Amino acid sequence: MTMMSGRPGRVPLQFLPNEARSLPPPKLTDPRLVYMGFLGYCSGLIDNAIRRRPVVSAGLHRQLLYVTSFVFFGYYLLKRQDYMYALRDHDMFAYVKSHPEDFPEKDKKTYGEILEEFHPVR
Amino acid sequence: PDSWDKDVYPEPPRRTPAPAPQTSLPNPVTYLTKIFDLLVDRPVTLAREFIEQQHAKNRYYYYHREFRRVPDITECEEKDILCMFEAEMQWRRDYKVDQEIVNIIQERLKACQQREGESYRQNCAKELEQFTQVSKAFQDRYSDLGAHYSARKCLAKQKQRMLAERKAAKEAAAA
Ligand SMILES: CCCCCCCCCCCCCCCCC[C@@H](O)O[C@H](CO[C@H](O)CCCCCCCCCCCCCCC)COP(=O)(O)OCC[N+](C)(C)C
Repeated sequence: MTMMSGRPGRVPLQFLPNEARSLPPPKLTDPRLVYMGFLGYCSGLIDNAIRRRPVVSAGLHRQLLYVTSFVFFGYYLLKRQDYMYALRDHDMFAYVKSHPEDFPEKDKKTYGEILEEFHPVR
Repeated sequence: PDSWDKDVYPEPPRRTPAPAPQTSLPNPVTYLTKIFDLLVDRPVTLAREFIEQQHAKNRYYYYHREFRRVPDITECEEKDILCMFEAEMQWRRDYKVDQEIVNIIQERLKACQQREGESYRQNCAKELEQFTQVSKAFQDRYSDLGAHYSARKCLAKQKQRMLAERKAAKEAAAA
């Protein structure tokens, strides 16, 4: 089953709806962005290794392009992921609000009144 | 010495008999004691007093930490994690303090047994009696909790014990 595939008002191939602009963008020092850059650096190192070039210093322009492309894609990927989780939270809260009889607020007893069984260890 | 409280670590008044020699032979223990005092104890006291003069020139203090009383596990709601956390920390501190209380009573018992000599079975009745009560209370409080103990399990154990006591008291009243 597709949980949000057909959410009302969804544009077919948008990848980034306008409402997503209401969310704080990921910081450029995001640890996930740094991991994307690390993935790009590893791709560049492996590129040098397969081509039989000096692994660490063969092509700095090519390694830079690897890092830059990975970071550039990761930024928008993170934006979409954060927006999608925000949508999930928004819908879940709205549905709980609109169905009070399904999520009844329960007055909670204290541990002085609850009777828990005791199982001795011996 | 003023290091420790004499009310929590008591001892009898230390009756020591006066030396009453009967023979005219010299006492080797007295000669050896004089030699020990003149050759061993005096340099030790001199060094100690030098160390104490050096200490008195620098004086600083450390403070025993005081902890506030917080609500216990009985007042906490079922899923209120913060009150449960504070109650559990306070319960753990109280458990440690109770362990050290039992330790103090056990030290009293051991010291009495050593001090009284061959009459310990009679002259240590008070210490044995105090240890029996403290041991019974500690066993009632923390026995059988096992690894992974907590304030919740202690509360459940106490509630089970009070239910047993209430049933036993209701049984007696019907006679
Ligand atoms: C091994 C990791 C996977 C690698 C994947 C390939 C990497 C290259 C990325 C591909 C580029 C194209 C994607 C972005 C271009 C525009 C996207 C847009 O046009 O399409 C949108 C769709 O966007 C894409 O779905 C998002 C693509 C992002 C893919 C990355 C997710 C990987 C999973 C996490 C693993 C970690 C990967 C990290 C990379 C290093 C439209 O959404 P919608 O038409 O309504 O959904 C169609 C399917 N439905 C209806 C059935 C739901």
